[PDB]
Amino acid sequence: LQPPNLVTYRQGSYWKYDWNAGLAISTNLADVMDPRGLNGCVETGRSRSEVARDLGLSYTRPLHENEKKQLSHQAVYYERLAKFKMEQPEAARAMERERFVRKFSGMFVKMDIRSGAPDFPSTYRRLLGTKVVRWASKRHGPN
Amino acid sequence: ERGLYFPINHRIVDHRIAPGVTVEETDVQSRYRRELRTNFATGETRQTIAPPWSARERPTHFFSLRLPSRNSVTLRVKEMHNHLLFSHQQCAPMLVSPTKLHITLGVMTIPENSREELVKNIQQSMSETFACVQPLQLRFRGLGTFDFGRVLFIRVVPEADFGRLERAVCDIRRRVGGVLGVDLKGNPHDSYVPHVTVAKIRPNQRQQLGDTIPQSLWADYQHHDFGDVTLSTVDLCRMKGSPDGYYHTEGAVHL
Amino acid sequence: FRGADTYSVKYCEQGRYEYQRYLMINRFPSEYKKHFLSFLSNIRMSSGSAT
Amino acid sequence: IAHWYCGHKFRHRFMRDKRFHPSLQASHDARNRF
Amino acid sequence: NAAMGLYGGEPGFEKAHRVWVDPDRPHIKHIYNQTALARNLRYARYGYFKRDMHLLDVDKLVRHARLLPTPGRLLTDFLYQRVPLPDKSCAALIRYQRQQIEMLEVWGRHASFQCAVEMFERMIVTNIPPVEVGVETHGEMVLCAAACGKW
Amino acid sequence: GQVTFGPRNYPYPSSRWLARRFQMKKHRIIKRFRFRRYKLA
Amino acid sequence: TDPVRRDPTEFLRVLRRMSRTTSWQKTMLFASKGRMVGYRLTREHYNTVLFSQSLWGRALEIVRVVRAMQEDKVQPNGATYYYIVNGMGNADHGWNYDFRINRRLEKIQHWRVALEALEACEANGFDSTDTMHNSALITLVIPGFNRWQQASLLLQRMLREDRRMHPTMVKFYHDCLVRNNRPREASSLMRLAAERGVHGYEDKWEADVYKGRPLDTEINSVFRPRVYRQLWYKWQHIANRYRPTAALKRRQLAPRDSPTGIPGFYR
Amino acid sequence: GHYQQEAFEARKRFEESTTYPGPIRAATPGDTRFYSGSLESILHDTDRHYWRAVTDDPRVQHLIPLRIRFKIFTWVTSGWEQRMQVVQIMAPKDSTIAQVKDLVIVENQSPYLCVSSFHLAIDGKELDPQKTLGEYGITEQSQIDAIEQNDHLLHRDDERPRDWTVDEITAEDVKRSPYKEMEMQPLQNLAPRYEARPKGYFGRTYYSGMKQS
Amino acid sequence: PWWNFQTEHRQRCVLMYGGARTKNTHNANHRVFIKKYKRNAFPNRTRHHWAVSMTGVLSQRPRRMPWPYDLTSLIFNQPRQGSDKIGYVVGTSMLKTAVVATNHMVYYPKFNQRVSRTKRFFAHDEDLACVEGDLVHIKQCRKISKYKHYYVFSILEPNVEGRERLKLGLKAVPPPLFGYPVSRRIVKLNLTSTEGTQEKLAAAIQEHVQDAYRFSGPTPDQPRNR
RNA sequence: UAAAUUAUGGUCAAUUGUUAGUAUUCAUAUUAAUUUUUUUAAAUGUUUUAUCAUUUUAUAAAGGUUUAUUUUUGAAAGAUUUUUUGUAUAAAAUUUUAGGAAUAGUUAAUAAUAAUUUAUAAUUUUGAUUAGAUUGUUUUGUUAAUGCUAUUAGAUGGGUGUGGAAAAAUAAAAAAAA
Ligand SMILES: [Mg+2]
Ligand SMILES: [Mg+2]
Repeated sequence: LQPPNLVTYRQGSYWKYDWNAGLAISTNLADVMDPRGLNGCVETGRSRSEVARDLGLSYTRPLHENEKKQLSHQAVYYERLAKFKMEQPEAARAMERERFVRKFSGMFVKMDIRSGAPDFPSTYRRLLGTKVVRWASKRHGPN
Repeated sequence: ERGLYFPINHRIVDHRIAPGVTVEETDVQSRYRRELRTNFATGETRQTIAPPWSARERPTHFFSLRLPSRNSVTLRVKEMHNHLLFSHQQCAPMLVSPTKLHITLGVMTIPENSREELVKNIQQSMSETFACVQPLQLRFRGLGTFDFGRVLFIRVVPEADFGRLERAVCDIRRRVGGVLGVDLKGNPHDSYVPHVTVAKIRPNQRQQLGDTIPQSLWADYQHHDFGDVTLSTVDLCRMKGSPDGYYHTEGAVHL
Repeated sequence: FRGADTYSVKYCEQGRYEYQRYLMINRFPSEYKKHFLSFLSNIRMSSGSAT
Repeated sequence: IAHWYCGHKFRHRFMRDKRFHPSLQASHDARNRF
Repeated sequence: NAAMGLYGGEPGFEKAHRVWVDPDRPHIKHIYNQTALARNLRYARYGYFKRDMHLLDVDKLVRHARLLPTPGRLLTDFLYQRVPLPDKSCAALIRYQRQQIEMLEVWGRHASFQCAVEMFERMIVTNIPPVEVGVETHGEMVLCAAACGKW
Repeated sequence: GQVTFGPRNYPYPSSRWLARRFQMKKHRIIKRFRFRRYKLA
Repeated sequence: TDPVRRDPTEFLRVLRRMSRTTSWQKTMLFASKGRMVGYRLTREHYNTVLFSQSLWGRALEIVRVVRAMQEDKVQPNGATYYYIVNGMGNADHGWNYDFRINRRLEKIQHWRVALEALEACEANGFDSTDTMHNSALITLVIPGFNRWQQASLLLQRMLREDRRMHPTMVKFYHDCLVRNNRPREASSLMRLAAERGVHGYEDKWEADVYKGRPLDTEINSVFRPRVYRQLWYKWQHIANRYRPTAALKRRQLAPRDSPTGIPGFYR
Repeated sequence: GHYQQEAFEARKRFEESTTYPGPIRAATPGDTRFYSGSLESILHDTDRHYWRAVTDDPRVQHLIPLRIRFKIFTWVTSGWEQRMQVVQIMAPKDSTIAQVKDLVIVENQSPYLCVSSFHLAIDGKELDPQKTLGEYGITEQSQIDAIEQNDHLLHRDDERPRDWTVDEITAEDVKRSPYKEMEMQPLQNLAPRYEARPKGYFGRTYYSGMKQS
Repeated sequence: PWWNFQTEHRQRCVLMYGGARTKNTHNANHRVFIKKYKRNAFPNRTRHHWAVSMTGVLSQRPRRMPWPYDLTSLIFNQPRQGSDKIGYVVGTSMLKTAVVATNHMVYYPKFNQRVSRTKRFFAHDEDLACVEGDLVHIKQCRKISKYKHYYVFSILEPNVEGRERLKLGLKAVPPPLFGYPVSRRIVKLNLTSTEGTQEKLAAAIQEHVQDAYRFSGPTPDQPRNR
């Protein structure tokens, strides 16, 4: 039951067969897992993860090695930084000076709409050819 | 130049300050990401909130799912302890003994003056509520923190028999704290989250072992798989393990 | 001919505001909180000294 | 049908329109039409 | 298209030149593809490789191909095209026969082992073109015999 | 070109007279290409 | 391949046509493939390739083809040195959006290549025109890196050789001097330019203020070779040769719903 | 004013109350991370992004946002001006002044603020680094500042940073820490752009809390 | 007076009695396309513009319009257009994300029928619950990244098979064996041995130089004679 | 699986070209528009003030964008006064070319990190990215009509970043502190 092709699979048509066959949603969810923490509160708007953390549950899928390594590396960040800043303030202060002057010496230090645009090349395309040269493609993501 | 001029992660506005003093009067400078780190990342699990009156007196007894020493979780945590000791030798006092592992389902404080009549009712209620439930199977994986990192426990993800376990523990709370007056740390209408404590900092050990367990100790094992364990017994026990070298036996039901 | 005689006589028999049905307009919880706070502030006071 | 749109002959315009036909729209059953 | 040509229009510089991929060490993801004008699945089967049978890896062809014929007729085709067969080529043929030996049952592989020994007899009587029956080929044949249980 | 230019419901694939004008073009194209191929060879 | 296209004279003529009317990529790829498969490349082929490489002003391709010539053991003439020094001088460079157009120039070190090419062209017995020296000085001084001592030595050599000075290299050297804070050298350059009569610096003459003392992202501009906007220049002068400051735009040379002819107006 | 005292009294009586089975964890929800508007706005621990019409039970705050006010000599084009910066730390309920100092020096994230040893003081009174916030009665509304080692003589021009407007900066001075960040040489792009205000921005006199006209 | 004839127009300053005063934009203009490129040398490499191309986003013919009457709007009372979307999660390779394929609907009045167009979205999820195959519901929220403005609200269908495969350690879904074509020209499998690698390279380079020679154009009928 | 009626109700759908064996909407009509008989400029000094200054005066055409243009009440309206309450940069859908293939300071996590972190990254044959064309979702013309055929003016990078908001370098049918 390997997916036929990546082009069709990306658009979510491989799993669309279950939808088309009438077996779209039939699993008896309560038996396989607790359904109390698999939904979201409409009144508050908090997501399923928020509901799970409020109820003390954790619906975490089995993880490969790379994601666990990423999680550990991101978790160790504050512990490393707290001791590094105390032990070796020289390099930390040098980096802080560099960032402090970099914020002055940059592009659009003011947080206007132009700088606030999350996707600058996609939003401003008419100046992407003759005014700017930094970007070569007008879009880089799905949107 | 590396990415967006104003990253989304840095567009933080603080509403704890007065509205008109941040623009001109002063500028607040702090790292706001640490407090917004999610409970999933930081390992915090929302434990049942205890009322102030019940949060003062220390607990006396607790329900647990008694397990044989051969069970898979015991040797998984044994290997975890071996790795922790090999990496750092200073966390041994924080780490608990492998033979003192139980799956807690509830904690309560029975006064010693009138304990004799209450324990009989508790054990008969446990027997009458477990005369029908078949032995449970629970898959243990993940790490969590209680009491602001004071207690380190193995998470219990939802799985088969977990719904039956939570229904049974709700029924137990109703039949123990509801009809007869016993000080449950949580609420009778609330459900206690099962867990097995792998590490814990005692209040007497708080003097020299810091204020919380650093996350780097269990960061690599935060999502480790400890496997599936079958439980077929329940025990109401007391915090006395040193004399007999094992869990104190106060009440037992062979589920 | 756009005259009134072209329009139906039944247009004149209806009561006031009976043409409008019931609407179910729901918003985000954040928008609900914002609107509730704004309306509460307006009820408490709508202008400096002309309220 | 404007003569400048697509080719000089009208069948050019009709073939150009046929690529936007809802019944023949690109999907799993009909893909890589061009 | 940035490396070759600026915008296009100049003939011969629109489509990327022919790309050759090693299936054992693929330099692309999802080598096979489905497109109206880029159907390459049919160009990765037996029959297209007869043009370059004088210089190819028979072991790799056995490892990854489509509608591959029987090993006996494959050897017959090689002999009829008069391509010299080195030691690794003979070993590849013998292991291609052994991977059918293994698929066949333990008690039902006698006929296939007889086919293998007939193939070895033909190989040793090949004469021209020069067929290199080497130590690796003998090892592959002994492995096939061990799989068949004919000690 | 369109060899089968016969009218609607024509009981034959094409027209004999119409087919000759296409056969002549095909023959001329093939002949000139073959002659050029031979010259460049 | 048929013998008509296999004939190397056809290879030479098609390579020359490709160099006359295509981009650098076409010529470089075709020449490299031809050298790989038969088609013994000669000094004429190498000069034709270097023509397009210099026209497009690229340094990595020029050093690659120079290494290829060294491997093939072909003795070049002065045209090769002229082409390589002109390509070095015409190499693109620009500070756009706090981002340099070419980050490879610092690693390539095209200034040393230009200097050694000029020295070899002089030493081997070939003529040395003003353009090669001006291009070498342009390579020495650009907004990218500061190399003013060697540029001053080259300018002294030009002064004693009575060679002409180009306004582009004069402007680049002046900007480099004022950026390195050498107003004395900037004043000397201004005096030299005013005396010569360069179009840009005909009027600009200043008195000497250092009369009693003896000797001892920044820039935001974009520079590309002529070929990039030659079509724009040609059409601008064809349309309006009587109003040079007109900003030739759309609909001036093509009606609505019709191509303007030039693909990639204003890059 | 009234809010703090009434909240304290309510918390006191809530603690004193003994007939309470405890709040329902499922019934009491937490704050959500997803909401409308493209701004991540943090509120108090008792405020929610969603509309919560019911007043929840009071809780003891385990994380006080201590806000420490540092002096900062920003460089305006007219001259050096001394202004105020706020560093916010999240300290536990029983954090000693030693760990408070550790938190402020680890979360200052400014090159100039933590240049030398300093002592925390409130309304001009120094804080003993041995006792915790419980002894001082420090709440989230307490105003805490810091006094450095050399802020008692900042009135001297030698201690004050030397601007190029009035003071001469030497070749050895341009290699120092702040004067390297500042650039006396006007670059073509002018990389170190700073806040500028006119000399007559405040009139003939400087900024003051009283009237001098 | 649009309803009046050309000769009946006594004046054009105002509408005397009533109606619609509309500008008479001249549609019959006879726009002309000017051919500025050779037939086989159009600068673009994929799409060729050889005639007047119709311009418009919604005014083009045949008419195409959004259709807010679909499954998502039938199920949900969306506060904003497209606030909530139901789709299958396809692709879980970025941490704390879940790529969902949700299909909207476009209506063609001319044919009086609708078709569904599939669009992909990046949905943020915590605790990594979204596994390949889950039928999820997502909603709009605050901007999270450059291309993340949706978040999962509930997992309607859990992918039990994917979760069990992950527990066993295998991937949630086997990778497809067919992907995007890297180039238009077919990709031929290379099977040459080490000795024949150089010969195969020579053949490939000869083919490439022949393709480059194709740039020259048609070969002349008369061979070049000097 | 029954008829209707206490009788036209709830307000107008209507097609016109004298051909030429037959097949197929294709020469000549009508309406709308362009075209000849000469219809048809976009004005030059804005103003006040505490004087070598300060205060008031914010979207015209220039640059070619089809997964795209989105934001404030800090000025003003604005009021006994002080004081106070709130925001907002994000989205979703519709997106052109006769002969159709790869695109890129790049995705996500982390943070007021990383020109040098971690990761099996992201875009695209459900037609992407460059290129050509055209100022985007209330405008017309034709017809009885699901169609076909039109429409406009204006958001083209920063670089001491003034201002509430850059829209800030000639261009009025805007009365601008008596
Ligand atoms: Mg025409
Ligand atoms: Mg364009």
